[PDB]
Amino acid sequence: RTKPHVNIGTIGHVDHGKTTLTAAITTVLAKKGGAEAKAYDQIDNAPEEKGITINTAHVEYETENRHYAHVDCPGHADYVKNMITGAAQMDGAILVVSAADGPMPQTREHILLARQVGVPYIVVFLNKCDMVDDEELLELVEMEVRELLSEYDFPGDDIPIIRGSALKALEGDAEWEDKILELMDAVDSYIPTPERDIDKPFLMPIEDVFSISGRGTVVTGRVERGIVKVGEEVEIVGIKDTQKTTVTGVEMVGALLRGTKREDVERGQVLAKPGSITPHTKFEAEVYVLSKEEGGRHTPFFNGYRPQFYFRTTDVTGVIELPEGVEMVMPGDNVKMTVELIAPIAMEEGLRFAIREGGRTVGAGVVSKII
Ligand SMILES: Nc1nc2c(ncn2[C@@H]2O[C@H](COP(=O)(O)OP(=O)(O)O)[C@@H](O)[C@H]2O)c(=O)[nH]1
Ligand SMILES: [Mg+2]
Repeated sequence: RTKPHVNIGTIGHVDHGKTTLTAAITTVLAKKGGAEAKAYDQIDNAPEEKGITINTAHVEYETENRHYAHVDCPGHADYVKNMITGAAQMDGAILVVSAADGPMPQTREHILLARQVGVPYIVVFLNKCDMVDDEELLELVEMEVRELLSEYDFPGDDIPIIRGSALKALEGDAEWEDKILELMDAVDSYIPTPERDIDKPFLMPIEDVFSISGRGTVVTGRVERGIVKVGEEVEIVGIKDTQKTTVTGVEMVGALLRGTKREDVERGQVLAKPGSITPHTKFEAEVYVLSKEEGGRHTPFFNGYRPQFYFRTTDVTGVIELPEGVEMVMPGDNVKMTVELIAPIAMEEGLRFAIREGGRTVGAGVVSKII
């Protein structure tokens, strides 16, 4: 009964048909009993998720094979923040491109950002083909998309591209609805089933550290991923030198560490399966800077800026370095930056983090490269 799960969403330039396509998928699959149909205005007027406000619409649907959690956002800003903060992280993305307009810079930005934040697969719905009649023009637009995808390491020659009309399929023209079913067919067969968080190496951020007579040292947290059992040896990674310990028991999630004293463990470091995650100070990251109206910051970022980077449980100060030719980053903009932290942190590609000054959040980011 329960089907494999896949997180997806519609990326692309504004007004190329992201929200219409989302409505068309649910409306068409409702005819196969695979979804509850959602209207265009439900998805367009998206709810708010959150220390950063993001407008994200959530629809659900099923093919006969899989269950999809689908994410759609109103504006470009929401897509930058959703893909960075990982509010609803995706194992694949449906790239919507207008056949009349062709690829635009937000198409470029969403592909670059999708590659940098860890979106592993891409399917292309070439939309609004009811407005175009020249087939040579469609062939060229498709070539531009494939080359644009290859420019950012996606397999442009292998990625499925379906020409369709989200609107005409929404209004119920059966021949256009078939291109929706071919999109989902392409999604079922091209986007692989994600690995389970519990198949991955074990990882638990440390929040508190107690010492109760009769239980030694207790460490509390939330298992990010993986699984830990009784008597397993785990490493403590981040901030200090890495050290080993055995898990006496899990009490619920308080982990009793067999032979670690209380001052040898602190908030900020993580429990991990030995040799699975390592400490680092230097990394590159895709960062979004909060705009003025978001309570972020009314002055720009700059090279040498030294804010705190909140990784999982604690703040860690670090110095900022912006791309070549960039000196200031305005509020509301995003950028890729190099960061050198004061102290090492258990770090991996895809780790989210907030950027704060004192108490306030001025940015958000994803680790995209380790150094
Ligand atoms: N003719 C045509 N119009 C479309 C199609 N898809 C979307 N539109 C129109 O494009 C406009 C904006 O589309 P929208 O779904 O808001 O794109 P989004 O901003 O990327 O989510 C709307 O007024 C739609 O009616 C299509 O396949 N064909
Ligand atoms: Mg829309």
